[PDB]
Amino acid sequence: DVVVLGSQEGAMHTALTGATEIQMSSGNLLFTGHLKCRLRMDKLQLKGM
Amino acid sequence: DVVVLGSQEGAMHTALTGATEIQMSSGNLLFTGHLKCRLRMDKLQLKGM
Amino acid sequence: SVALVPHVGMGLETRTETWMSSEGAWKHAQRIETWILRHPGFTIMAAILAYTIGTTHFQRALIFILLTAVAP
Amino acid sequence: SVALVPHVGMGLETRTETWMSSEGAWKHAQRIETWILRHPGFTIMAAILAYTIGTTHFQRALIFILLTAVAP
Repeated sequence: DVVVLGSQEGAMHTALTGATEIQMSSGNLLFTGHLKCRLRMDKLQLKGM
Repeated sequence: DVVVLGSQEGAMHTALTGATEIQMSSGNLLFTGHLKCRLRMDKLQLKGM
Repeated sequence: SVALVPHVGMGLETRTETWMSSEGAWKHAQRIETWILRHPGFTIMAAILAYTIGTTHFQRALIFILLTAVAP
Repeated sequence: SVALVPHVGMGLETRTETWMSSEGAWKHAQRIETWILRHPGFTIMAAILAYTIGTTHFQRALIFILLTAVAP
């Protein structure tokens, strides 16, 4: 005989440890990671000089 | 924030790897096990002598 | 979680086929081989540490197979 | 099942917290601890077989903790 094997929703919420959650509801909005920025400041005034 | 974990049903089906399945949809009918039975056959003739 | 401690070596054995034999009878031996062939450098470096720690070849192979077994 | 291979050593870890940091960092040690407190005699036998192999103390302790950590 054959049987189905349940729901692995809570089984895979166990499997997703160590994996950073992002927010995919309306737009694929991540809130993790970084980026490198070169910052050129030749054209900054001082606002008080 | 607080989130629930989800359905633990399929993870429970992984947990039961090594559990002998019985049925209790009607009764509690096991179909596993054994019993030591001393068979004492004194008054057992042949039906045909 | 609940899908670990899988109720395996707890007596209670009979002639009847259990809930998962031939499905759970080889799940560790498949996920270990999949893990090795997708993470080889820990197996090479575990062979280096096992060859280092251990005088005779039996405990070198023993420390190798145990260090390979403990990793997920 | 799929509740194994728990996505632990994969790189990718940023400053942000993961899905179960502080609830998955110690579940392995708690599971092994309650396993030993439910199954002592394999740890006694693991001490005996760990002692007879390993002609120095370090690999006796090493084979002991590995033989403990392999069995669930």
